[PDB]
Amino acid sequence: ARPCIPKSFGYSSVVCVCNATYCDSFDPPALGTFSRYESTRSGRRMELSMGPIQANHTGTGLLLTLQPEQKFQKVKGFGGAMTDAAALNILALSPPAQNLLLKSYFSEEGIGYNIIRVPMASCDFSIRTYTYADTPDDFQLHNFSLPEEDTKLKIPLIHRALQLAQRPVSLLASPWTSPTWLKTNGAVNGKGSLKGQPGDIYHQTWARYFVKFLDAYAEHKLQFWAVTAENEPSAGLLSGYPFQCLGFTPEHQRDFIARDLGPTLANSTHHNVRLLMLDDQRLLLPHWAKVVLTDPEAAKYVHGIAVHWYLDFLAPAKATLGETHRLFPNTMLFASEACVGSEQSVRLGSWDRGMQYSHSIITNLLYHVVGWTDWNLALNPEGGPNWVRNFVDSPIIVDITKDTFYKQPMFYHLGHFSKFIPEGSQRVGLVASQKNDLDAVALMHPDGSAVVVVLNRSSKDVPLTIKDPAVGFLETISPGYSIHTYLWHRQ
Amino acid sequence: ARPCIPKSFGYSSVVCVCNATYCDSFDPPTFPALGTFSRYESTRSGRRMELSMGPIQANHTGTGLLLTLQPEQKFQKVKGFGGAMTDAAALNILALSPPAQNLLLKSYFSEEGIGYNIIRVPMASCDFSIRTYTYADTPDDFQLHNFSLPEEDTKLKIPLIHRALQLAQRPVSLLASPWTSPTWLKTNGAVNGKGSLKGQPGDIYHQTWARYFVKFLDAYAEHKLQFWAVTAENEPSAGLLSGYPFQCLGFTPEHQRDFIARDLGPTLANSTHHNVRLLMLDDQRLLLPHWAKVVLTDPEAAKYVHGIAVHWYLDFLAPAKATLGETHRLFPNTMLFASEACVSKFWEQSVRLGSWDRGMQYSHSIITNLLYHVVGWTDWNLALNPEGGPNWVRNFVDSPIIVDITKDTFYKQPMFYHLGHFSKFIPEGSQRVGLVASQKNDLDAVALMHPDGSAVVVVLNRSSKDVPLTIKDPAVGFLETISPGYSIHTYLWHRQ
Ligand SMILES: *[C@@H]1O[C@H](CO)[C@@H](O[C@@H]2O[C@H](CO)[C@@H](O)[C@H](O)[C@H]2NC(C)=O)[C@H](O)[C@H]1NC(C)=O
Ligand SMILES: *[C@@H]1O[C@H](CO)[C@@H](O[C@@H]2O[C@H](CO)[C@@H](O)[C@H](O)[C@H]2NC(C)=O)[C@H](O)[C@H]1NC(C)=O
Ligand SMILES: *[C@@H]1O[C@H](CO)[C@@H](O)[C@H](O)[C@H]1NC(C)=O
Repeated sequence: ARPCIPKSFGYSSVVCVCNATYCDSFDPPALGTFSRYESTRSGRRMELSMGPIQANHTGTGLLLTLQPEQKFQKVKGFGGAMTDAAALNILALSPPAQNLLLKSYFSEEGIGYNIIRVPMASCDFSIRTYTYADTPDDFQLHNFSLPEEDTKLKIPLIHRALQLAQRPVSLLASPWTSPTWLKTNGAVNGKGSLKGQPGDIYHQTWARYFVKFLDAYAEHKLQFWAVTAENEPSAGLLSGYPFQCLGFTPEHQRDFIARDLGPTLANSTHHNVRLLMLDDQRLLLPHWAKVVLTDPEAAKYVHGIAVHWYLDFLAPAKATLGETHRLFPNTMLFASEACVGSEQSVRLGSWDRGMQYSHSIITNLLYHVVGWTDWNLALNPEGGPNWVRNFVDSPIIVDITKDTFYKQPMFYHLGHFSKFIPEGSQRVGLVASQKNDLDAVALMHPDGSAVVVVLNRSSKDVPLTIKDPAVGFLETISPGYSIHTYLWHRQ
Repeated sequence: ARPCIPKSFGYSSVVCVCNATYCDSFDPPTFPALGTFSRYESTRSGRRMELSMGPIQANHTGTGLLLTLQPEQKFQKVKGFGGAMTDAAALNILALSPPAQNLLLKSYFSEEGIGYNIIRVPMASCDFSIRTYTYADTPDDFQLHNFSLPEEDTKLKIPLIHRALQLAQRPVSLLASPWTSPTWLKTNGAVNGKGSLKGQPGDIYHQTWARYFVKFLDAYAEHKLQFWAVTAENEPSAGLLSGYPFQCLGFTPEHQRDFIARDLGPTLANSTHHNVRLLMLDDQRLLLPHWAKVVLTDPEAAKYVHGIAVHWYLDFLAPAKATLGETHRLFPNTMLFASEACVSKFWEQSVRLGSWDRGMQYSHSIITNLLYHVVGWTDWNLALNPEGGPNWVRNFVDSPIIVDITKDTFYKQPMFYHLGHFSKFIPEGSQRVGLVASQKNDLDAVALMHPDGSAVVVVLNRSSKDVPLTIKDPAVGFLETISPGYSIHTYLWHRQ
């Protein structure tokens, strides 16, 4: 319906400028033809074109063959995090600009997000340290309450996101810190774990804190798909950890889930809510999964393993995600947090940072991961606000003085997956005819249709063909530093 | 022997204070009779290589962890231990008064210090420089008629290297690594950023770069300095990254393979410096074993590669077994060497004076290296100022010695003593041997045998709890000891 209005900030590519009255959007083929969406460094943003599916092919050029019978994981979804910082920045825009921001992420005319991660009280992307139960030694949680950050910022924006979304949206909840009076160190940050031992008053109180949070969100007519056991439990084992954390060893996590959180959640009105373990760097795999899941008192309560990554780094996937799947094939892997920046926090129009997102989503999908969740939905041009100045990049940058927001390349690299891979999509095989500089992945929608995403991280154009046995050959080019999503009918 | 004079700066342990007239030192070590051992102890509480002796007895009183020497299980031979004579380290050492300079160099290189026998020497400028020179900055000089050493070499590095070799009883091995070529050999025409050599292996750019290594070896030879080895390029992967902030030169594994086969190997072999070894990679271990597969499976490259150099910085991204272990399995006659064994959590300063944690990180990494076939370690900067400098970009790292120019003093960090628990007591030619733990335990430990057959065992306790310990030598008996919380021990004994 409306195209990108580009702006340069002097980096490798352009942002798309939106305001109170204008934002780029889509308005949404027949058997024998394919659809192709293209985004390029040079400035194209999800441009739609169609080609013919050709019955024959000849050449010594690169070929990718769909293996429609080699089935892997089914996709849960894509989304990002409604942090205090994200909600603050969105609600500082004028109401119509807010509506266009939420539409970009959550409407069929935008990129189809069906995941929202919600912090349980404060994190580094907050303007203060609070928990829901700051009255010291309140073991019965009689002073448990949602502050304005939930009731005036996060909850209303979540309601507006679900209203714009036609797809059902899944809410994921993760705590950073407990109340300080439940912690060995009496602080929201630093090295510190729950007081006492699993099964005791501290552990049972913390488990009930999860049920109170779910009760309070339900009073506001929101229901959760899943909670994590703790955000980055490894962090609160580190002396001087600068922001909100709660330390667990894998053994403590195991014992906490087995003795306290599993049973407490199971006996509650919120028993359908799933529990995810780890919620931390994938380098902790497979050891953390072995400790927790080889104990059936804990394993009967764990639905999945949540993984984090910092996209400037490259670590092996098979050794971590691969081995974990092999040991625990019925325990879904789910990517719950990723980001880039700290090099400058915000790099408006950075094409490299877009390639980091799509490269990471393809790696993840090739090694059994069912979903992929961005960090902050929106930040300011500084990459905040953040009470410890731990500034990072975000796919959407809000410029409050201009009532303007910028959609970065990261937004479009995300969208090339989230818009075209609905919940239920199943990854299928795709074999390269020769070594190549392309990342690619193929999935089939519930209805039967095909989606393939191709990223070229080289500067060279790569001619290639995609073979699907049931229809023929898709003849195409991958321009250097391009990302394409291909769609086609099969029956 | 003069003891440590301790000073606290508010961190977990103390530094040892040295100045123009006083530095802590040892007597020459002295092996007791069969039936007796020597133990050197350093603790977070403040002990700094304190010597005691005790019995190895035929009766086993201990009921806890037993570590059994297995001298017939033989692994790698050690090349040695050292650090880097960067521009920053030379400037820091030389801003002390001469007598203080001599005590700093003795700390590292004398038999009364910690017996370093390797120095890494940058080929012109790096981040630990106060400017961005190469040895051939005049462009279009393909025969390098204008190659020359600046002040940094002729006035700072070379005299300090001469003085280190004069202090050491041990023969010292020199290792050289370039960061960038002259910018007129580069695709990007800059010292940093995304930039490889112009053109392709075999061509005049690649021949000129290979000739630069010989010109460098020739120039140091004129100053009566010879090299054990050079690396093919410092962190070749850096130069493939957009915006890489300091001196680099990009090679893919394939370009490194072809540069070695066509240019660097043949040029070194056809020179008077043909005895100098060549190490490949000089980069993060997460790049193994792939980098080794690409280079070493081409016989025209492999004939010229003596070893694989690895850097510690991003060790947290890939485990030792999958990288060092797999590389040894696939290429068991190509030695592994740690060429840049350095540190800093984003929320901490570059320099923490008296950090026990940073010391434990060094000894923990040396033990893991030794258990995965590594033969040698070069630390980074030999000395830095209290800001972690000078560095023309950014101070991300600490150093075992911190120089306070304004007080003519220097500070020996915990790192210095954690290194020394190895470097002092494991001479060149020492061989790692078996050491079997009787049960699961929290200690890190390694056993080696000296050339003369005497035993050395290092035990690190990164836990807060004291651990009762017996060590068994089948030829001698039982050593009853304790590994105190936050301690490191080196044990030495004759076996006959
Ligand atoms: C919001 O952005 C839109 C699109 O860039 C602006 O609409 C443009 O207005 C300019 C005036 O300089 C015209 O040149 C264009 O013809 C308009 N384009 C479209 C598609 O309408 C709008 O002016 C911006 N709003 C504010 C308040 O600055
Ligand atoms: C270097 O430090 C040493 C030891 O810290 C100094 O020696 C001490 O000096 C005081 C006088 O201020 C004497 O009372 C002590 O007996 C000395 N200690 C020892 C162990 O000798 C030394 O003077 C300093 N050198 C310089 C040149 O300042
Ligand atoms: C805790 O709850 C009591 C009443 O149940 C209330 O009067 C008091 O103000 C509360 N404390 C805080 C800090 O809100």
